[PDB]
Amino acid sequence: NGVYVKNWGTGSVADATNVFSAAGKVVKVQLRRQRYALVFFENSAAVKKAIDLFNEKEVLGQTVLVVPAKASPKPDAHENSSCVFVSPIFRPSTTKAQVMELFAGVKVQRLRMYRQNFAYAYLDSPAAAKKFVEEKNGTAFRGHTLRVALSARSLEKLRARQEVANVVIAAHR
Amino acid sequence: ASNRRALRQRDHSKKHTRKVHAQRAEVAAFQKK
RNA sequence: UUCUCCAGUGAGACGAAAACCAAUGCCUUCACUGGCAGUAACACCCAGCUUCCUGAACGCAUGUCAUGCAUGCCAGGUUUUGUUGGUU
Repeated sequence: NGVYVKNWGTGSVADATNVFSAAGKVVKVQLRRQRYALVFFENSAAVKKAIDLFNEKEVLGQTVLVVPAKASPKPDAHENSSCVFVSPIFRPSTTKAQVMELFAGVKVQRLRMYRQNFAYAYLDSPAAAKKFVEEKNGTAFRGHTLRVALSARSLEKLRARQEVANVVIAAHR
Repeated sequence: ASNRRALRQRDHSKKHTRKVHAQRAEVAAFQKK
């Protein structure tokens, strides 16, 4: 609703800062919960305004992530099911067998979109060091720079959605 | 552009939370029926 | 009458319901394999330049190559068939 702010410090005078902050544009405080401030600090949730709250504040003394949820940092960024995306690749300049096994691999291996590029490697390796080696500023496949990084997608998730999808298709009719 | 995505998201979230679901209920009846 | 690729509506660099056909998407398999669950557009480098009944946190879900720090929390009170072109 408004802004769940997490970081300083540890170690904080979170409460003191919050009390001072009241005043517009800001109103409603309290120091909570896991980490370390929520202030509302309306209205789009997370929030649009919160970008400012980075350097504004500290003083004191670091600072800042904000979120609205989920908000462990682990699921969305760190891991997750060790999905990768490989970019650039191109549909009529590759075959489904070509890029597949050259990147481990995979399975499951579905190129998008056309656009073009951004092709899920639904991977196994797991994905930790694979990113570091195929991003690289190289190695050039098939002539482009080749940038490979993380997702933040999948695995079994998509599979479950296929199962409910499958029974819905057979049922309709 | 951010305002135009916000309305894309919105207008098609309400197609999910209505038009998809209520239809799914019907079709999910026929399996047991 | 430029060279780099994979099978010609080819690309890359450089100088209000529904279905028949082709393309193309998405899902699924391994394979254009089977098929409409999903849903602004895009051939990278800029992924948006109150009656009546059902029911009750700052985190759950949608979404995460995201400054998506973005939406979502009430059922009653000639279009469709995924999409465009062709056909019925």
